[PDB]
Amino acid sequence: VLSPADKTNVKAAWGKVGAHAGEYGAEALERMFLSFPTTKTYFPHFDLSHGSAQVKGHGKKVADALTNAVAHVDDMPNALSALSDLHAHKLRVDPVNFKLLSHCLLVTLAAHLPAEFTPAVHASLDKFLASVSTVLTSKYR
Amino acid sequence: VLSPADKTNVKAAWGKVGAHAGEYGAEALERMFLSFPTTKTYFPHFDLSHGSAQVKGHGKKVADALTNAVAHVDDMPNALSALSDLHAHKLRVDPVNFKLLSHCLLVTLAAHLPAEFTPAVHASLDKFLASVSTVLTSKYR
Amino acid sequence: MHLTPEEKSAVTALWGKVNVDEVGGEALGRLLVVYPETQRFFESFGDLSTPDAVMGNPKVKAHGKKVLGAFSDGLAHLDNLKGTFATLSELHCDKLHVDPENFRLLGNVLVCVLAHHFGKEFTPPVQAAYQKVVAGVANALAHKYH
Amino acid sequence: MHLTPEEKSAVTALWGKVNVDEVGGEALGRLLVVYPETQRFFESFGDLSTPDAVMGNPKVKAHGKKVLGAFSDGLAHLDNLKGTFATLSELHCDKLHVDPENFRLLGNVLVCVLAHHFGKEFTPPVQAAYQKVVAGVANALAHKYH
Ligand code: HEM
Ligand code: HEM
Ligand code: HEM
Ligand code: HEM
Repeated sequence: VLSPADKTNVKAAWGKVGAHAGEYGAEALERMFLSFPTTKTYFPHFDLSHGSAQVKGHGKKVADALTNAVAHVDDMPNALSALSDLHAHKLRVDPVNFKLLSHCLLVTLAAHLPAEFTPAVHASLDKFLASVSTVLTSKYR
Repeated sequence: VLSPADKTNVKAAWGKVGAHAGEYGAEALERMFLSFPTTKTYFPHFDLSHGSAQVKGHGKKVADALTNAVAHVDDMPNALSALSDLHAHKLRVDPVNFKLLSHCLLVTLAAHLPAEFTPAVHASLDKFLASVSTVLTSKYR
Repeated sequence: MHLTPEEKSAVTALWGKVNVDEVGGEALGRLLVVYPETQRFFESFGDLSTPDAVMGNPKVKAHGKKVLGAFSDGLAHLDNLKGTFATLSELHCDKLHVDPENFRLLGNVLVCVLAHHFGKEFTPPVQAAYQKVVAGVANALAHKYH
Repeated sequence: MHLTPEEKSAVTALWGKVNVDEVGGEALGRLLVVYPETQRFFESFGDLSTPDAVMGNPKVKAHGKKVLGAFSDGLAHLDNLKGTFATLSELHCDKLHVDPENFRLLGNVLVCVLAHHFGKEFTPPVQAAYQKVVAGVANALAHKYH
């Protein structure tokens, strides 16, 4: 469960990502498609080539949603309502895939924010991404 | 989530189980240990031989906990409160293991309850076991 | 695939007793009812809104028989599951875009249907042999994903 | 292992620049801090109450180094991980009672630590190759569980 301590770390870290979030979103997706090919099955209508404009743009949409969740961290369910319907009821993404995207996000942040990625912050971000994943997969059945 | 229909299905099936609950519990555990040997790592202090009294004994406990969950179907998170602290904070059982026990119980009811195990009842029982596993795994960090 | 000769003989013995036409339809039917998220892959089958609509659907029953036939080909080639399923793996990946997690769900449902049909004959040891088999089939169906 | 020649050398070149003392303590340390469940196996290591205590603990650091040395043996025997880790597999099963699911957690923290240290050089293709290796290891370590 997100503690106030965790919330403070996430806010700090995310604040540091600042206007680079979009870039980090697209990189995380690229890392995911390469490292874990099975996740591509959900994006057959995407051009998934390196440097793809679709992936870039979708990366920005993923980063902005996470920006939204940070801002609404005490209220994630309500603020992610639409995305939750879309992922759990329309796309029907198997929960396992959220663990793959979160790890790729953590790798990305680790690769670009070396000073901020402390063991405490790592832990906080991991619990943060798990909570987001839970809300996005909740109303499945 | 459970639907009114799911609750009705779970109560009827669990009702046919009856006194045999403990025996089904013990069977489920045995099936688990044989089909998925990694689970044995949580019981290095048990005798896990076929027919073991400790396993028969543990089975009854698992079965009674489920019976209690069925009695408090509208308030599982609080009724299984002490078991959640045990599984998630003292034993620290990785969540995949609950899916394996859930599956083995389902196999056990299917083999003993031919007439009851319809597709609809199978769907409800699966959702119920998922709900129970979620509660027992809920305070995981 | 770590199957001892006893497990292999237990698998093969039970399987001779199975009516594949029937078991296939029951297995695919229960997948769609118990894990309704899988229904997105079969919208050409028609009505799948209730359990009976699913279990009695003729396209469900015909497709289930297809699936169990490929499964039977696998049981006859336990020592080369990857080659047996290579073309099916690619198809499930490139053409149908099915997340391989779904193969595990079907394997488990199939194990429940076997237990349902055979009752007490489906012992703990026989189950263990069958799990190793459905896990091997799922890994084989997933190998050509790229 | 499904590793390509380009990937095998992708891994090898990076590995030669790795500081084993730093990366080993950082990986094992973060395991214990990010996934505190795993502390259950290291209660003999002493004080692990806070991040600073875990990361500064000399047995943590020393043990991390040993873990990396075994990882090293794996990278040098990539075509036979199963045989390289067999003894260690039995050890973690028989003596230590470690659920193999924890092996994935360490592999991933490990990947995060490589990224933390190498920055730009830990490019998407390099991570993909490391992901295959870390899964290879995790599977090899689980192989003798019975
Ligand atoms: C941190 C976790 C995730 C977040 C925050 C996220 C956020 C988003 C957002 C913002 C959209 C755009 C929806 C809109 O237009 O309103 C999106 C669509 C989508 N997402 Fe995710 N997502 C996450 C995890 C995943 C995962 C794990 C998968 C699958 C492996 C996935 C597959 C998709 C697909 C297929 C779409 C539709 C794309 C399209 O056709 O436009 N997402 N998600
Ligand atoms: C339907 C899900 C489960 C239920 C209802 C359940 C119920 C129980 C109950 C009632 C106890 C006894 C608590 C007491 O001593 O007072 C118990 C203890 C235990 N459970 Fe479970 N359990 C479940 C899943 C698991 C799983 C998945 C594992 C691990 C694979 C597991 C491993 C243990 C262990 C190691 C103990 C302590 C054994 C001992 O030392 O006596 N349980 N659980
Ligand atoms: C033992 C595991 C499975 C086996 C052996 C299997 C075998 C088959 C076979 C033989 C076909 C016919 C191929 C063709 O048309 O050329 C088939 C088609 C198909 N399979 Fe599977 N399958 C398996 C698991 C799944 C799973 C779990 C899903 C999805 C949840 C799935 C979705 C499909 C779909 C959508 C088609 C094409 C259906 C159509 O005719 O329109 N399969 N598979
Ligand atoms: C890449 C995965 C892993 C590798 C390569 C690895 C390697 C090692 C090695 C080399 C040893 C020393 C063995 C010896 O004395 O001969 C060790 C001991 C040990 N490992 Fe691991 N290990 C891994 C994952 C884990 C995990 C995940 C845990 C638990 C969460 C774990 C808990 C232990 C414990 C408790 C010991 C005994 C330490 C002691 O002497 O007090 N290991 N492992």
